[PDB]
Amino acid sequence: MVGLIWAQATSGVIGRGGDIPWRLPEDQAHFREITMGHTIVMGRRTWDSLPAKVRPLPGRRNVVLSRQADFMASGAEVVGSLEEALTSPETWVIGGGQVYALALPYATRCEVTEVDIGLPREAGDALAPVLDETWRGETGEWRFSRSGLRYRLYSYHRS
Ligand SMILES: NC(=O)C1=CN([C@@H]2O[C@H](COP(=O)(O)OP(=O)(O)OC[C@H]3O[C@@H](n4cnc5c(N)ncnc54)[C@H](OP(=O)(O)O)[C@@H]3O)[C@@H](O)[C@H]2O)C=CC1
Ligand SMILES: Nc1nc(=O)c2c([nH]1)NCC(CNc1ccc(C(=O)N[C@@H](CCC(=O)O)C(=O)O)cc1)=N2
Ligand SMILES: [Co+2]
Ligand SMILES: [Co+2]
Repeated sequence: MVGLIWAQATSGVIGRGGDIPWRLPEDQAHFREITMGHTIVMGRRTWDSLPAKVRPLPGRRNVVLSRQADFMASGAEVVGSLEEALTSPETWVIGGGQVYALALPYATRCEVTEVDIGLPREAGDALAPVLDETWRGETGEWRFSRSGLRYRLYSYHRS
C-alpha cells in the first residue's frame, strides 16, 4: 500500500518559498495519525522543510529521496530512487510536488486536506498532483480550524 498525503489550497498550491503558507493544527494531527508507525517518503526539499524539532518525524521510518549520493539526513535513510523506499506494508509519500508526481503511479490512496484559502498559483509554487478518472473520491464536510481557515478532508482511492 502506497498512499499520498497532502494539504492544498483550493488552487492546488501545496508549497511556496520552500515552505507552506498556512498551518492547521488539526491537519497536522490528522497527518500524524495517518502516518504514525509507517514508512514516510519525502523529497530532499521537504526534509529540509521539516521543523528541526520533528526531524526525523517520530515513530516512523523516515526516507528521503535525493540525487546527491552523499546527502546526509540525520535520522533518515537517504535513497536515490523511489523504488528503494517501498519495502514496508504501508508507505506514505509526504511530498513535495516533485515526489508526489513521481509516486502517483504507485499509489492507491490519497488523503487530501483542502484548505479554504484563496491562493492563486505563482511560478515556483509546488502543486498537488492531478487525480484522473481512475480515482474514486470520498469527501467529508467542511470543518473550522482554530487557525481561522475552513478545511475538509478527501479520501481518494483506487485499486
Ligand atoms: N502542503 C503539503 O501538504 C506539503 C507541502 N510541501 C511543500 O512542497 C515544497 C517542496 O516540494 P518540491 O519543491 O516539489 O521538492 P520535493 O520535496 O519534491 O524534493 C525535491 C527533491 O527531491 C529529490 N528528487 C526529486 N525527484 C527525484 C528522483 N527522480 N530521483 C531522486 N531524487 C529525486 C531531489 O533532491 P536533491 O536536490 O537533493 O537531489 C529534488 O531536489 C516545499 O514548499 C514544502 O513545504 C511538502 C510536503 C507536503
Ligand atoms: N495533510 C498534510 N498537511 C500538512 O501540513 C502536511 C502534509 N500533509 N504532508 C507533509 C507536510 C510537510 N510538513 C510537515 C511539517 C510538520 C509536521 C509535524 O510537525 N508533524 C507532527 C505533528 C504532530 C501533531 O501536530 O499532532 C507529527 O508528529 O507528525 C509534519 C509535516 N505537511
Ligand atoms: Co496507520
Ligand atoms: Co470508496
